[PDB]
Amino acid sequence: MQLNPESADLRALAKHLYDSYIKSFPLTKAKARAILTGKTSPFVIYDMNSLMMGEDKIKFKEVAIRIFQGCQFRSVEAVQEITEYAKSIPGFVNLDLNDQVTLLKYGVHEIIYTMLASLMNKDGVLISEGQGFMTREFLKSLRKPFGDFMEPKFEFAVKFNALELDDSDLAIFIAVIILSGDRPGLLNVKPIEDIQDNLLQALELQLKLNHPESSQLFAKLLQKMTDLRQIVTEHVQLLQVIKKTETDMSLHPLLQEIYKDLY
Ligand SMILES: CN(CCOc1ccc(C[C@@H]2SC(=O)NC2=O)cc1)c1ccccn1
Repeated sequence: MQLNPESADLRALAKHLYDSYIKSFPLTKAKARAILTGKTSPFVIYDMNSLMMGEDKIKFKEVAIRIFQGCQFRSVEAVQEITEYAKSIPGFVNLDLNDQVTLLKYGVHEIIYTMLASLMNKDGVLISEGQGFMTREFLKSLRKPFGDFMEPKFEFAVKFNALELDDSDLAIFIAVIILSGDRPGLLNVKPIEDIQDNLLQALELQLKLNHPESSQLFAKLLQKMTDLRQIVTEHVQLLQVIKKTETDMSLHPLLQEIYKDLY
């Protein structure tokens, strides 16, 4: 490894993505872990009683449905943030507009679960920008099939968080996921692939500098890119079950359009 014009540009790219990341996302991993460890306080929701008291304290029908709808609305909101961030990725807006919409379409959920890991520990998940904390066991206490909803996410998060990536690692990682040339229905694959190769170089450089304690981190991360897709995959199958069983759930129409091409 050498300090040359190429690597200097890669460092500039990483710094740029990090700045955009900080501006695009309200709650960083750095601020999130501090809260999760008290170094800073959220209303903890751990049972039905604290759930009701909490809906009345934190500034945000049947309980399971309310919660599930809360996740949908948070999700739609996140799509907005992810989109704003994607536009700051060098080259992204110069792509054919349809490919931009396609990339985001097949990428937002992978990123959503990536970033949700930052807000999780083994006990639960931060909600409403850190105003609240909903416990893992409370989510499992929700009636079938909603009690199985979040558990794959927690399991992924616990493994992912062991990698101990920080926000400047995640800033590049999320860009790499977005610029996947293998999404269905892309018009111009090569320019997309060119940008990702560049992002992947920046990412490898970043991990080497930022994590001197591990030479396996880059390969472990590329492996996680696949776990993510499986989680989306597994999540849509569970969505069909919710449909072919319970008619009292109205799925947000924006998400509907995304899930159309995910079946
Ligand atoms: C558990 N939390 C935190 C958010 O946790 C999430 C879990 C899953 C998603 C994916 C959504 S849900 C769906 O089916 N399709 C999507 O895009 C998005 C967020 C909340 C948040 C608000 C109210 C109640 N609880």
